Amino acid sequence: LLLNSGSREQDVRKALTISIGKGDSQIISLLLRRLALDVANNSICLGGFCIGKVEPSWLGPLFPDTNIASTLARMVIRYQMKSAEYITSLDLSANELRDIDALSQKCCISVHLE
Amino acid sequence: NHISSLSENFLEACPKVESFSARMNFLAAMPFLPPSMTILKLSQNKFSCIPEAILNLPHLRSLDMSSNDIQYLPGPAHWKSLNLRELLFSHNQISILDLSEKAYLWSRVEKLHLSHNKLKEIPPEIGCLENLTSLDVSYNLELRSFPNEMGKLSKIWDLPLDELHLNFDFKHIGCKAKDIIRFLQQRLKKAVPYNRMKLMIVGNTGSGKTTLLQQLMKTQSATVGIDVKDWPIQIRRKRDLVLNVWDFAGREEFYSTHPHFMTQRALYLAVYDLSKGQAEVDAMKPWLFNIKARASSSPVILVGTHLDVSKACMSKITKELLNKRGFPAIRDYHFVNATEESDALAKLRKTIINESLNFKIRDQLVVGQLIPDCYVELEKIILSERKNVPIEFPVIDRKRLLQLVRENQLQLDENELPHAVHFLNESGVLLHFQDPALQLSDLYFVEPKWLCKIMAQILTPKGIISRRDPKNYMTQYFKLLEKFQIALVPSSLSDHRPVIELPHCENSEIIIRLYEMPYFPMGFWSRLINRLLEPNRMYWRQGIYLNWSPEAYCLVGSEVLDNHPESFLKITVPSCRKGCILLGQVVDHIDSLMEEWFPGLLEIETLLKKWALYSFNDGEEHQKILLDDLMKKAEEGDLLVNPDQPRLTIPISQIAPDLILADLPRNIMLNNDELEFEQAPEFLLGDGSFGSVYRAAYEGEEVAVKIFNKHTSLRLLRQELVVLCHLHHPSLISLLAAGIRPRMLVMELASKGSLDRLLQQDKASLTRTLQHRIALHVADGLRYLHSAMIIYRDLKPHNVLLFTLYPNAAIIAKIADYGIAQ
Amino acid sequence: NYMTQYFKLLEKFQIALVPSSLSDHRPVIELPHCENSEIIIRLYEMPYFPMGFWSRLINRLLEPNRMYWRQGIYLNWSPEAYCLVGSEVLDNHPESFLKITVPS
Ligand SMILES: Nc1ncnc2c1ncn2[C@@H]1O[C@H](COP(=O)(O)OP(=O)(O)NP(=O)(O)O)[C@@H](O)[C@H]1O
Ligand SMILES: Nc1nc2c(ncn2[C@@H]2O[C@H](COP(=O)(O)OP(=O)(O)O)[C@@H](O)[C@H]2O)c(=O)[nH]1
Repeated sequence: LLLNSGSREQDVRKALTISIGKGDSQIISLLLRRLALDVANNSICLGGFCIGKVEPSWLGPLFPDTNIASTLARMVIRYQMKSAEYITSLDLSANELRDIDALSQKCCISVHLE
Repeated sequence: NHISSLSENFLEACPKVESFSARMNFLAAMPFLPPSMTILKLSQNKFSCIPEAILNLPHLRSLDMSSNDIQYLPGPAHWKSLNLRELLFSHNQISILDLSEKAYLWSRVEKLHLSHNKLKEIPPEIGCLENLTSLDVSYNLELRSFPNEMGKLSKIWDLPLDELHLNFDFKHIGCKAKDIIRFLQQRLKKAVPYNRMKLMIVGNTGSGKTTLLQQLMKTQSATVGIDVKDWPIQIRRKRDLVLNVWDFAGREEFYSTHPHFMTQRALYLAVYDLSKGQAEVDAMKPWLFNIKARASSSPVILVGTHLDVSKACMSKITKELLNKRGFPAIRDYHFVNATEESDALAKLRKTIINESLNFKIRDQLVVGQLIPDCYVELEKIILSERKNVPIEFPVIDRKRLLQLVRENQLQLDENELPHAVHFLNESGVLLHFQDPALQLSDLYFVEPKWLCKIMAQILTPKGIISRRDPKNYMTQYFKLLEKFQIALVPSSLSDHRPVIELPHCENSEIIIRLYEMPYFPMGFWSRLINRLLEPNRMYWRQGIYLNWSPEAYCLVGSEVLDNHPESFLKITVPSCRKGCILLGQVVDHIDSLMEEWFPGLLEIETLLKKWALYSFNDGEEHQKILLDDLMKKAEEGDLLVNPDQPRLTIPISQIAPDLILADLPRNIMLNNDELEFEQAPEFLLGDGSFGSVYRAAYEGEEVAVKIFNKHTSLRLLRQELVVLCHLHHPSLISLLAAGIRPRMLVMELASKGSLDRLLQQDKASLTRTLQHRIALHVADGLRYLHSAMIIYRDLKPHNVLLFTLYPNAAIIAKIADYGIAQ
Repeated sequence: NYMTQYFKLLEKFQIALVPSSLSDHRPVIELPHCENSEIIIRLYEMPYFPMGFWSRLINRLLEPNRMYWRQGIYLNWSPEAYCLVGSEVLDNHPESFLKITVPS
């Protein structure tokens, strides 16, 4: 929800380093989707972000594989008015890796890796 | 690679190679290249001669054998190839450019580089190579010639002329370099000789300056202006010679405009006024020093103009002190009565003529130079237009000049005409200033004596005056007077300095610098004050004192020293950061003034000692020790300056904050500590080779350092830095560090390289939104530069430096703002 | 060894630097403020200057790069703060003047 809204790229990058400190796959997958996925040309551009290693559970969701708040918003603005296709690019370059062997095992990624 | 010799069958079964490049390898001979080559790059190899195997490839297209020990070049009738397009032979021991056998075989040749070689003379068969684009014969220093046949190489757009003797030396340089081919072509058309030079009579305050001129041409008020005349000399050696005489004004009131009329191609006379013997010779020394500072290569023939009185051995001081001490080349001297003719006056005529015929700067004999006949026809036209235009307004409109040249059938188009009128202003026929800051692009003063009598007429608190009295061209008067350093007038302005006090006197917070010279040049102080108004400036004749605060001010005085005949120039500034900024701006202004107006000073004793002062004890400094600026600059490796013992020291930024790069805003300090960088390995040099661009890790981040070679100047570097210091746009390559030891530059590193390589190699990445983001970022940079009131003048995919390929990024494209630096 | 009595008397006699024989030519001064609204001017028109006027004035006015001359001071702290106790003369006016310029 916060990333679909306007978030600065420096903020998302710093928070990516934070969330890679306490490594949790789903959140850093969402951050990488906001940062380094270019769906228009089947492009992952995971470049200058200096991440230590890479887990296949991270970039896993990058591969293609309730109207509650809206009705609340519509009611309250009414009251406000009344009161008024594979992806073939994978680029992992400037991230200072030390062993790419984590991607080597048969994870949930290899069909995309082929 | 450290290969010595290739195998004889090394490319035996590879019959499709094209670009076999073996650069900086210890190679000696080419063993049987295949016949399918196009380009070879065999430069920096231990070659002794062009090997015969390369002379038989029937499809060779380029050849790089620069920096090789080769002597003889085979002529164009041995190459056996009909598509040669780029022969590069820089830095070789080649002597002859023999193009005489069959020169038409090289008609398709585009580039040709014979720089840095022992070439003797360019052969005149060069004119058939109709497709030359960049002929490089620079850095030879033994050529001193150009055949008139090379005016046919119209496709040439650039022609390097660095460090080589010249013949025309017409002050037009190869910055255009196609006009040079136009002049060579027009000289190939007609090639008429030329016989005209200037004779500037120089003296002071009443001497044989006009009467001597009245007797010399075999023909009384004091001079006002410079009183341009001329007289021909029919030399019987049948040489029709005319030379115009410029008897300069004598009184010191006109001494702030004579540098506008002292050129290097003239013969000067210096007049004694020998009535007051042995002192007027001593009084003549500022004139000789000014001649030396203005025209370093022009001879001066002295004349004593009172043989009616005696003090007879006044030539003793001339033979002792006036020979060679920083004074110009005194070729002769005489003594005359200068009222009626004599054997002395007759031999004065003969020596003046004989010294005129043998001027020969750089052994070129300027008295008999060669020009196209279009120049002489324009000269006759303009000299007839002087009588055709009345004395009320001899200024000539540019369109009127075009109508005059269209009134006749001269081959002068609008292209060569600026150099035409520049050369005619050089020989003193019509004065015209092509400076676009002046409104003289349509003002061409025929009969320049009118201009000199008018513009000097005005000189006939204490010194200021506003507009107070010309047919509605008064703003031309005012703009010319500003151009002539007349406007308030800097001359006749309150010679008495005031008794100024300063808020800072503790002799540690005051930076002082001296600029010791023997005399002040003629129009020095007017040019300095005019170029220094860029702040209650309470100035006088020889000072400024513009003041912003006790914390920020300046004082460009003129101190005089006890028991010192040499003059001085004392720059006082406080020692805060703003003081260093002001000092740097002032020093750069002064150096630019001397380089642009008096080159005779800054040439080899060097005639101008830039000093520096420093105190050891703060307060009661006891005559701050003078230190020359040159070896203080040479003490750059030691950033502190100390006495004979290290019990004290002073940082160089304390007493010379221009050498140490601190006068500019301190964000671009070099800071050599965290610079993980090695200029040696070419791994990092892969970030660019045409400029010395490398890759380095600095302050933890990755940078793209640029090492400056010896083609730059420190003052020019500082000029480049100050404009590059404060741009700071997100589509601009920002700077991170700059300084000395070595002269380097730390700019940001573009990851994906330039744009041209991307569209050349990886054209699948441009995807209709990356294209648009690149275009938008470049347009943002251009709009910022235009809002920076500067031009770029070279925009190309060679300069669009990319940072990422993600389309929805913050920054993608950045431009190289070093193009504004050159 | 009574030289400090000499100097103290000379200061008392308005001799001390000497205010007399001090650079009668005024310099060509410019001012940073000239828009004729931010400048307060006042005149002190008198028929002649009294004998020891300017020495007594300059001595009692040093209480700031004071670039003075015989008939002025111009002590300056800033474009925002300065003073100029000149002596202006007027066209077609025999009476002398004393022109105090200060920013507003
Ligand atoms: N800061 C930089 N980051 C990345 N690449 C750079 C940088 N500066 C230069 N380059 C590259 O290196 C090349 C050579 O640099 P440069 O000094 O500009 O030579 P040039 O552009 O060909 N013109 P010149 O300086 O006269 O040789 C450029 O064309 C770029 O491709
Ligand atoms: N009687 C005499 N007069 C001389 C001699 N040499 C110069 N003069 C005088 O010098 C004057 C010319 O001054 P000049 O230098 O030409 O004027 P300026 O160039 O404007 O300074 C004339 O009045 C001459 O009488 C000389 O040998 N004898």
